[PDB]
Amino acid sequence: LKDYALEKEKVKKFLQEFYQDDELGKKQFKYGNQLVRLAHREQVALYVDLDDVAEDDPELVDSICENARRYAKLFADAVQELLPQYKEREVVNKDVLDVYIEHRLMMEQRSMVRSPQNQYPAELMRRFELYFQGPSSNKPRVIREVRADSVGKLVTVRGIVTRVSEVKPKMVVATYTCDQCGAETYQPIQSPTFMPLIMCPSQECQTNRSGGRLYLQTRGSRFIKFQEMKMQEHSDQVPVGNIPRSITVLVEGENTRIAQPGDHVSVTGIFLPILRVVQGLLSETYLEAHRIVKMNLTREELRQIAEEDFYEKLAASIAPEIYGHEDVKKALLLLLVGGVDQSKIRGNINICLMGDPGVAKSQLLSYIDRLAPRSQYTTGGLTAAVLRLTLEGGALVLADQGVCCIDEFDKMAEADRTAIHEVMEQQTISIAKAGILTTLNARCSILAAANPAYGRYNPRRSLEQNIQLPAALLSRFDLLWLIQDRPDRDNDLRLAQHITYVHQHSRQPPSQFEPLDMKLMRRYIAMCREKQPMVPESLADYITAAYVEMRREAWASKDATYTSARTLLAILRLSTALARLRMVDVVEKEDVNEAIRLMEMSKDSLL
Amino acid sequence: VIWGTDVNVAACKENFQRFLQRFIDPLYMQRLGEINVIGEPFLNVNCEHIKSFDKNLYRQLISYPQEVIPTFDMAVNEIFFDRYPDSILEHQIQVRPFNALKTKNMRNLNPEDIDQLITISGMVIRTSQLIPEMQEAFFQCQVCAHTTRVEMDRGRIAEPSVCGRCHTTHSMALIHNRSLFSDKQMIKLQESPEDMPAGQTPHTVILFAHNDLVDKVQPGDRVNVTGIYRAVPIRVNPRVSNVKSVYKTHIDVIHYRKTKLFSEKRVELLKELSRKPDIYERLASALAPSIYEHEDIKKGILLQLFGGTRKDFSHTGRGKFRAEINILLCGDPGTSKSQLLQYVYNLVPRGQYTSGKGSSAVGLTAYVMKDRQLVLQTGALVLSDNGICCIDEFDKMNESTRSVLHEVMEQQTLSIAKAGIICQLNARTSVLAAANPIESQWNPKKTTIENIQLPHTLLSRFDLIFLMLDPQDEAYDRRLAHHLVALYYLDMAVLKDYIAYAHSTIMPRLSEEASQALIEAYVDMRKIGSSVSAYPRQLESLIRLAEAHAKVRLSNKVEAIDVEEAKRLHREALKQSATD
Ligand SMILES: Nc1ncnc2c1ncn2[C@@H]1O[C@H](COP(=O)(O)OP(=O)(O)OP(=O)(O)O)[C@@H](O)[C@H]1O
Ligand SMILES: Nc1ncnc2c1ncn2[C@@H]1O[C@H](COP(=O)(O)OP(=O)(O)OP(=O)(O)O)[C@@H](O)[C@H]1O
Ligand SMILES: [Mg+2]
Ligand SMILES: [Mg+2]
Ligand SMILES: [Zn+2]
Ligand SMILES: [Zn+2]
Repeated sequence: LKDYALEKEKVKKFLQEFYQDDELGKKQFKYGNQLVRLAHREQVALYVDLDDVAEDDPELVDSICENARRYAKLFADAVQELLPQYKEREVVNKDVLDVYIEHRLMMEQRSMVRSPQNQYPAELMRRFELYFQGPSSNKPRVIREVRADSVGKLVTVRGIVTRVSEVKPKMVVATYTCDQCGAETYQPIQSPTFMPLIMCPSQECQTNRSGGRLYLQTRGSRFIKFQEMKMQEHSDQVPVGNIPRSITVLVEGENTRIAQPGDHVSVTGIFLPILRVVQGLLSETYLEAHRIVKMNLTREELRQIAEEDFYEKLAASIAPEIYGHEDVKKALLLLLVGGVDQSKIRGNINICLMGDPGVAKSQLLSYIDRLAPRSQYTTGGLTAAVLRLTLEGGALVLADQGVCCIDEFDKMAEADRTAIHEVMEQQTISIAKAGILTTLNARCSILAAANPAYGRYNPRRSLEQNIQLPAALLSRFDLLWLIQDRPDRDNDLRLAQHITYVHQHSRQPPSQFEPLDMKLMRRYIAMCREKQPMVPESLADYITAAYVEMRREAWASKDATYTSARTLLAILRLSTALARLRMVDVVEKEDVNEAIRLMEMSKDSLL
Repeated sequence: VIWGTDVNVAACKENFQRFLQRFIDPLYMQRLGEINVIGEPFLNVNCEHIKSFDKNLYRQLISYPQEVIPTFDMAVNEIFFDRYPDSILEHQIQVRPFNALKTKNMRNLNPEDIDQLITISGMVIRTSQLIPEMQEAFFQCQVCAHTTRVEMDRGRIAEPSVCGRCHTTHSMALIHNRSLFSDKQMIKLQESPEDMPAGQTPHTVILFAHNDLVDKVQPGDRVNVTGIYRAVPIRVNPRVSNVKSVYKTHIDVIHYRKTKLFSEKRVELLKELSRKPDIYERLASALAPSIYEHEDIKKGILLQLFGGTRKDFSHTGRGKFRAEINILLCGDPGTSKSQLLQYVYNLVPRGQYTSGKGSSAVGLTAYVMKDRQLVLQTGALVLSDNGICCIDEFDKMNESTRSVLHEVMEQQTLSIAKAGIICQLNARTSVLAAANPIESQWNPKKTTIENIQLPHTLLSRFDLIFLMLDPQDEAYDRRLAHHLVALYYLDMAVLKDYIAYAHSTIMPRLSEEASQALIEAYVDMRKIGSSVSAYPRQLESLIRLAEAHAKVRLSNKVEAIDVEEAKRLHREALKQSATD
């Protein structure tokens, strides 16, 4: 419907005659300089921002979106035509492909009407790569929304990398040398596999019918770095009653080695099919990546934040249907807001809940997984793996600054135990399948749930006696809460009343403060994450006093209560988390006291 | 010139000959004469010499190795027929360049390097038996036994499918023994961990040694391998000719190098700081700043980092001497043991961290596993042959691993019975073990052996047992709290460089004063034990520690101050594990 020659003219005009004032308002041809650098082999990839094109031609941007491969090729051809003009220095012939190209051009110019086949492929006159950056107007598209209707259109999606393969050389233009004519044969490759040529199509051999047999040569051919990755829907966009979906992404060129498993990234690229037949051909789809970027209220709202009970209110909102466990809910909220990591300090607050069956632990974990922006749920895989040859992040990796809720912790494999120990020690996961120790950044808070072995917990038996977990591993956790289902007629009656009300109204009994909607909770959590409160030196004295007091009490206690520097670190983390909740950049006596109270209550829960 | 290059056979050969003849550090002619008598027809050349002599020739060599090396071979053969024109050799001289382009960032490798000579440093992980690959297949007819040959059929062998004397149907079968083969050995080599900046995923490469240079690198050897980068297609199915669009890549080795520092400024700086009288104490303080109030343990681990001087007892017939220092930090949970182990592992080069549990991701042992080739896989101990093996949770270990540890600490080597052959992998590692007492806390009045439950022999092998506990002292708790809070609200680089310089250059030697002091100290220890008495192993530990301390001071000779420091440190460790 349009003349692509005119489109080539328009893109050449745009590249030649586009200028945006740089630092200090310096009128500079943003793409002219890049063209110069490419002409000197000083650059390899040329990213094009579609906003710049929209600056003077929205129609061109719309056409590019409607059909992306065509305009990518058009831009590449335009740059190829322009490069000689902008060349100004005969840079040293880098690599062997530059000298090979120079020799080919000299031979061709050493020649008139010629057959279309008997000419160099455009892709061989290359080593400048082109890519597009999606326009600001086009919003990011959820992976589930990318359907067959958008195939062939440039789209920007956001997700979490679940696996990335090692960089490998992919052939773009196979080169062959004949046995008789001494000419050269070329074969552009688009498919994932190809049939190597056998008999040369050279005019000389054809006329002489010598049947010269081609031999593939790697030096002549042209390769490109290539990586296959899978990007998964980020948990925010996933529907409540569904699971994340995955999209394969084929990264090539400079874009390679720009993403890692667990990275929350945004990819702008072309959605195209790959044919690796009911009423038409059926093909699998992928996303040809172009740009990869690793991503990181009302007045009454502020008034509510200013309320002293605000924090308590938020605690009441943590799974309101779960009657009781108020302090446990508070600890969960502290985990959700996390530490500060002032510099660096491990900001994750690991919590473990050991208890008899049927005390809402799993429900609590599920609620946390629903409320935490980045969440993972597991039961015991958790750690990364090497599938066969690609890294595949486990749930722990997928957390990556989120929260990993591990139910049925007591039934975890010993290797998994060691893995989580490493996660809590360095926030990294070391995995080796072929004798290669690969370290992945897994910095995520851990919320574990466990049940005593051989039935309900026995108070007369010490910890690790009713449970089969290493004592040290438990000591790693900042907070360890023991939930006991002690039959108390009053409390049991209260719980029964609550459950009956739920069954008779599908809602929890009315409380002093109505629970807040999950979205609002998340918003407040993020607002808290904004702050990084400090610890004034004055408070140090009191904190140290408290620590020495509690350690003395533990020594007085006949049974060791796991007191150590870990405890002091946890106290500090909790205090700074409460400071975050207060939206105050300086911790306060109040916060320290509250943290101490929570710690004491945990240790008492072990009573 | 050969197509698509800048190479002339005659001019390139003449330039290489000029480089051989006209050069200044002539060494090439010297080693040519050496090869004359030796008969070893392999002229190793450092490419950096060509770079200095002729950068253009170096670039040409790197860009087109496969096409240029034969010219160098021809030039060297002509020279060898000029100098020593008369001589006998089964095959004429060959040249194997090396140390040319240290693109050792194996993780950062590009397709631009295809078919270009490159040198990379790394530790070989696995190997395989030499593979005989056909080069001239021999065929005989089942009917008439018509003999025929097919030479270099581009890897695969072209089956005639038809005879040539009876001209029957396809009946000519290959005769393996009558054929001709060449040696090709496959090696799997891992990137050197030290060179990797991030090391999130250590990189691995495949090497092929052809017709020579086979079995010249044993598993676990850290070497610089220089060879031609290669990319080859992989067929989707062997029956079909289709090939993957993504090539698998490997290296065809050309040369193996088994393996100054910084500049004059760094040596001057380390010497200057060595002149400080309290350089020992200052270095101890700099080590692991996070830790607090621990001095004897820090000094011991520092001396272990420096270690004793290497000594050759082959002539004496006494066998190898354990110059490395093995330290066992025994303490209750929460004494910062694992922090010290990680810090030491995060500081010393080529260090290894492992857990006593068999669940450790690395594992403190080597064993054979199927690829399905039953090839060996090395352990942490063998991996850190000259580094430091930080073992955590050393208390919990199986008896087999205890025996392996005893063997390695005794003989500095690990014996593995693969198939039927027993191989002794040399492992002169420095063992830094950490043990936590059984039960929640450490029960006093019980010997370390009772409270750790490890063999008496194995712990007697250790040259220092440091006992660290969390005292029930309010003042200590207050001080620790102040230290931690202060941490809440000398760079390791200079220490690492100093240690590297000490290891590379200095080698302490005993002195008459030091000898007499050692003898007096040992006899005094004996007398004290007259009333766990003294043992000669204690004397070995004292001499090793004295050598290490001298190395710290850079004295190059053991001095009475070193003897005094070693004796005091040993007595402190004794006190730590002492009881009475
Ligand atoms: N304190 C509680 N308040 C309200 N409901 C509770 C409470 N404890 C248990 N329940 C109810 O118990 C029902 C069934 O037990 P639940 O799912 O809580 O087990 P669980 O503690 O996760 O057990 P386990 O870890 O052994 O599988 C849940 O529907 C939950 O509503
Ligand atoms: N004397 C000390 N000086 C400084 N920090 C200390 C001291 N004792 C303990 N700590 C701190 O206490 C914490 C101990 O953590 P770590 O895991 O290293 O202990 P560990 O004693 O090696 O444990 P385990 O034997 O259970 O593995 C760290 O914060 C460490 O810094
Ligand atoms: Mg449950
Ligand atoms: Mg430890
Ligand atoms: Zn031909
Ligand atoms: Zn025959």
